[PDB]
Amino acid sequence: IYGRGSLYGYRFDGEIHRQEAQNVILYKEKEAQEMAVVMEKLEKEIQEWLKTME
Amino acid sequence: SREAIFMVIEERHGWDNFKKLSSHQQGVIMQEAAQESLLARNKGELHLP
Amino acid sequence: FYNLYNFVRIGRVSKYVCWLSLPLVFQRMWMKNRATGMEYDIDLENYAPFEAKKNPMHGH
Amino acid sequence: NLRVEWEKNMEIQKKLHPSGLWSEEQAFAAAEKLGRPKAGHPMRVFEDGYQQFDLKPKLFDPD
Repeated sequence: IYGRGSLYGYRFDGEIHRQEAQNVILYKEKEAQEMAVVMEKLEKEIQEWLKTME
Repeated sequence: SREAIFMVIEERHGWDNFKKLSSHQQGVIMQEAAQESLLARNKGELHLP
Repeated sequence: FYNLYNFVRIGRVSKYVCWLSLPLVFQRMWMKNRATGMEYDIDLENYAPFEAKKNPMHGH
Repeated sequence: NLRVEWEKNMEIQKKLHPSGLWSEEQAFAAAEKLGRPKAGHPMRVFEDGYQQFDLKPKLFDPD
Protein backbone atom coordinates (compact mmCIF):
# COMPACT_ATOMS: atom_id res chain seq x y z
CA ILE A 1 0.00 0.00 0.00
CA TYR A 2 2.80 2.41 0.89
CA GLY A 3 4.79 1.80 -2.29
CA ARG A 4 1.88 1.72 -4.72
CA GLY A 5 0.62 4.97 -3.28
CA SER A 6 -2.89 3.51 -3.48
CA LEU A 7 -4.95 1.93 -0.72
CA TYR A 8 -7.10 -0.14 -3.12
CA GLY A 9 -4.71 -1.48 -5.75
CA TYR A 10 -2.22 -0.76 -8.47
CA ARG A 11 -2.74 1.80 -11.23
CA PHE A 12 -2.05 1.85 -14.96
CA ASP A 13 -3.01 -1.84 -15.08
CA GLY A 14 -5.95 -3.17 -17.05
CA GLU A 15 -6.92 -3.77 -20.66
CA ILE A 16 -7.35 -0.01 -21.08
CA HIS A 17 -3.64 0.34 -20.22
CA ARG A 18 -2.39 -3.05 -21.45
CA GLN A 19 -3.88 -2.61 -24.94
CA GLU A 20 -1.43 0.25 -25.61
CA ALA A 21 1.35 -2.26 -26.30
CA GLN A 22 -0.66 -3.79 -29.15
CA ASN A 23 -1.57 -0.29 -30.29
CA VAL A 24 2.15 0.51 -30.42
CA ILE A 25 2.78 -2.66 -32.44
CA LEU A 26 0.13 -1.64 -34.97
CA TYR A 27 1.37 1.96 -35.04
CA LYS A 28 4.95 0.84 -35.66
CA GLU A 29 3.78 -1.47 -38.44
CA LYS A 30 1.92 1.42 -40.09
CA GLU A 31 4.86 3.79 -39.56
CA ALA A 32 7.37 1.42 -41.16
CA GLN A 33 4.91 0.69 -43.98
CA GLU A 34 4.67 4.39 -44.81
CA MET A 35 8.37 5.09 -44.25
CA ALA A 36 9.39 2.38 -46.71
CA VAL A 37 7.17 3.99 -49.36
CA VAL A 38 8.57 7.45 -48.63
CA MET A 39 12.15 6.15 -48.72
CA GLU A 40 11.54 4.38 -52.04
CA LYS A 41 10.09 7.58 -53.50
CA LEU A 42 13.00 9.70 -52.27
CA GLU A 43 15.53 7.12 -53.47
CA LYS A 44 13.99 7.07 -56.95
CA GLU A 45 14.04 10.88 -57.01
CA ILE A 46 17.69 11.04 -55.93
CA GLN A 47 18.77 8.28 -58.33
CA GLU A 48 17.12 10.25 -61.14
CA TRP A 49 18.53 13.65 -60.14
CA LEU A 50 22.12 12.52 -59.58
CA LYS A 51 22.47 10.44 -62.74
CA THR A 52 20.86 13.28 -64.71
CA MET A 53 23.21 15.95 -63.31
CA GLU A 54 26.13 14.07 -61.73
CA SER B 1 -22.12 -5.14 0.28
CA ARG B 2 -20.57 -6.73 -2.80
CA GLU B 3 -24.02 -7.42 -4.26
CA ALA B 4 -25.11 -3.79 -3.93
CA ILE B 5 -21.72 -2.57 -5.17
CA PHE B 6 -21.85 -4.59 -8.38
CA MET B 7 -25.53 -3.80 -8.92
CA VAL B 8 -24.65 -0.10 -8.78
CA ILE B 9 -21.62 -0.63 -11.01
CA GLU B 10 -23.38 -2.62 -13.72
CA GLU B 11 -26.24 -0.12 -13.70
CA ARG B 12 -24.03 2.99 -13.83
CA HIS B 13 -20.74 2.00 -15.50
CA GLY B 14 -20.95 -1.61 -16.72
CA TRP B 15 -19.21 -4.80 -15.64
CA ASP B 16 -17.02 -5.12 -18.73
CA ASN B 17 -15.78 -1.52 -18.58
CA PHE B 18 -15.26 -1.96 -14.83
CA LYS B 19 -13.17 -5.05 -15.59
CA LYS B 20 -11.12 -3.01 -18.06
CA LEU B 21 -10.21 -0.33 -15.50
CA SER B 22 -7.38 -0.51 -12.98
CA SER B 23 -7.64 -2.06 -9.54
CA HIS B 24 -7.35 1.42 -8.02
CA GLN B 25 -10.19 2.98 -10.01
CA GLN B 26 -12.09 -0.27 -9.52
CA GLY B 27 -11.78 0.20 -5.77
CA VAL B 28 -12.70 3.87 -6.03
CA ILE B 29 -15.92 3.14 -7.89
CA MET B 30 -16.63 0.23 -5.54
CA GLN B 31 -16.30 2.53 -2.54
CA GLU B 32 -18.56 5.12 -4.17
CA ALA B 33 -21.13 2.39 -4.84
CA ALA B 34 -20.89 1.11 -1.27
CA GLN B 35 -21.54 4.65 -0.05
CA GLU B 36 -24.49 5.06 -2.42
CA SER B 37 -26.00 1.82 -1.14
CA LEU B 38 -25.34 2.39 2.56
CA LEU B 39 -26.93 5.82 2.23
CA ALA B 40 -30.05 4.49 0.47
CA ARG B 41 -31.22 7.94 -0.56
CA ASN B 42 -34.22 6.42 -2.36
CA LYS B 43 -35.39 4.25 0.55
CA GLY B 44 -35.42 7.26 2.87
CA GLU B 45 -32.14 5.97 4.32
CA LEU B 46 -33.65 2.68 5.46
CA HIS B 47 -32.47 -0.83 4.57
CA LEU B 48 -35.96 -2.33 4.50
CA PRO B 49 -38.08 -3.66 1.63
CA PHE C 1 25.08 9.67 18.34
CA TYR C 2 25.18 9.38 22.13
CA ASN C 3 27.04 12.68 22.40
CA LEU C 4 24.55 14.50 20.19
CA TYR C 5 21.52 13.14 22.03
CA ASN C 6 23.15 13.78 25.40
CA PHE C 7 23.30 17.41 24.29
CA VAL C 8 19.70 17.26 23.02
CA ARG C 9 18.85 16.17 26.56
CA ILE C 10 20.23 19.48 27.86
CA GLY C 11 18.26 21.72 25.49
CA ARG C 12 15.00 23.31 26.57
CA VAL C 13 13.04 24.35 23.46
CA SER C 14 14.69 22.77 20.42
CA LYS C 15 14.31 19.24 21.79
CA TYR C 16 10.51 19.71 21.79
CA VAL C 17 10.13 21.77 18.59
CA CYS C 18 12.68 20.68 15.97
CA TRP C 19 10.91 17.31 15.62
CA LEU C 20 7.66 18.93 14.43
CA SER C 21 9.13 19.36 10.93
CA LEU C 22 9.73 15.59 10.69
CA PRO C 23 6.13 14.45 9.93
CA LEU C 24 6.49 16.52 6.78
CA VAL C 25 9.17 14.07 5.61
CA PHE C 26 6.69 11.20 5.83
CA GLN C 27 4.11 13.39 4.10
CA ARG C 28 6.49 13.65 1.16
CA MET C 29 7.30 9.93 1.32
CA TRP C 30 3.59 9.13 1.00
CA MET C 31 2.64 11.77 -1.58
CA LYS C 32 5.55 10.84 -3.85
CA ASN C 33 4.35 7.25 -4.02
CA ARG C 34 0.79 8.47 -4.59
CA ALA C 35 2.08 10.51 -7.53
CA THR C 36 4.34 7.85 -9.08
CA GLY C 37 1.29 6.08 -10.52
CA MET C 38 -1.51 8.63 -10.46
CA GLU C 39 -3.93 8.24 -13.35
CA TYR C 40 -4.55 11.47 -15.25
CA ASP C 41 -6.46 12.71 -18.27
CA ILE C 42 -4.46 12.63 -21.49
CA ASP C 43 -6.26 15.70 -22.82
CA LEU C 44 -5.38 17.92 -19.86
CA GLU C 45 -1.78 16.69 -19.86
CA ASN C 46 -1.44 17.51 -23.56
CA TYR C 47 -3.27 20.85 -23.16
CA ALA C 48 -1.82 21.87 -19.78
CA PRO C 49 1.45 20.02 -19.14
CA PHE C 50 3.13 21.12 -15.93
CA GLU C 51 6.50 22.85 -16.42
CA ALA C 52 6.90 21.48 -19.94
CA LYS C 53 9.14 23.29 -22.38
CA LYS C 54 8.07 25.27 -25.44
CA ASN C 55 4.65 26.20 -24.01
CA PRO C 56 3.90 29.63 -25.57
CA MET C 57 1.45 30.47 -22.78
CA HIS C 58 4.43 30.51 -20.42
CA GLY C 59 6.50 32.65 -22.80
CA HIS C 60 8.81 30.13 -24.45
CA ASN D 1 7.24 0.73 -14.54
CA LEU D 2 3.54 0.50 -15.38
CA ARG D 3 3.20 4.28 -15.50
CA VAL D 4 6.29 4.86 -17.62
CA GLU D 5 5.45 1.98 -19.96
CA TRP D 6 1.95 3.36 -20.57
CA GLU D 7 3.40 6.86 -20.98
CA LYS D 8 5.99 5.63 -23.49
CA ASN D 9 3.43 3.62 -25.45
CA MET D 10 1.26 6.74 -25.69
CA GLU D 11 4.24 8.94 -26.60
CA ILE D 12 5.18 6.59 -29.44
CA GLN D 13 1.76 6.66 -31.12
CA LYS D 14 1.51 10.45 -30.62
CA LYS D 15 -1.45 10.21 -28.23
CA LEU D 16 0.64 12.00 -25.57
CA HIS D 17 3.18 14.80 -25.75
CA PRO D 18 6.87 13.87 -25.41
CA SER D 19 8.60 14.09 -22.07
CA GLY D 20 9.39 17.70 -21.21
CA LEU D 21 8.07 19.19 -24.47
CA TRP D 22 4.76 20.88 -25.20
CA SER D 23 3.52 19.53 -28.53
CA GLU D 24 1.32 21.71 -30.70
CA GLU D 25 -0.84 19.08 -32.41
CA GLN D 26 -1.79 17.22 -29.23
CA ALA D 27 -2.54 20.45 -27.38
CA PHE D 28 -4.72 21.81 -30.19
CA ALA D 29 -6.58 18.49 -30.39
CA ALA D 30 -7.10 18.41 -26.62
CA ALA D 31 -8.41 21.98 -26.74
CA GLU D 32 -10.84 21.06 -29.51
CA LYS D 33 -11.94 18.03 -27.48
CA LEU D 34 -12.45 19.88 -24.19
CA GLY D 35 -13.91 22.87 -26.04
CA ARG D 36 -11.33 25.21 -24.51
CA PRO D 37 -9.41 28.14 -26.01
CA LYS D 38 -6.40 27.20 -28.09
CA ALA D 39 -2.90 27.87 -26.80
CA GLY D 40 -1.94 31.24 -28.26
CA HIS D 41 1.13 33.44 -27.99
CA PRO D 42 0.01 36.04 -25.42
CA MET D 43 3.50 37.44 -24.84
CA ARG D 44 4.44 40.95 -26.00
CA VAL D 45 8.18 41.39 -26.47
CA PHE D 46 7.61 44.87 -27.94
CA GLU D 47 5.91 46.06 -24.74
CA ASP D 48 7.44 49.18 -23.23
CA GLY D 49 10.49 48.12 -21.24
CA TYR D 50 10.95 44.40 -21.87
CA GLN D 51 14.05 44.11 -24.10
CA GLN D 52 15.90 47.28 -23.09
CA PHE D 53 18.78 45.37 -21.48
CA ASP D 54 18.84 43.01 -24.48
CA LEU D 55 22.04 43.51 -26.48
CA LYS D 56 20.47 41.75 -29.49
CA PRO D 57 16.86 43.02 -29.52
CA LYS D 58 14.03 41.88 -31.80
CA LEU D 59 12.84 44.16 -34.59
CA PHE D 60 9.17 44.89 -35.19
CA ASP D 61 8.00 43.83 -38.66
CA PRO D 62 4.37 43.48 -39.85
CA ASP D 63 4.39 40.15 -41.69
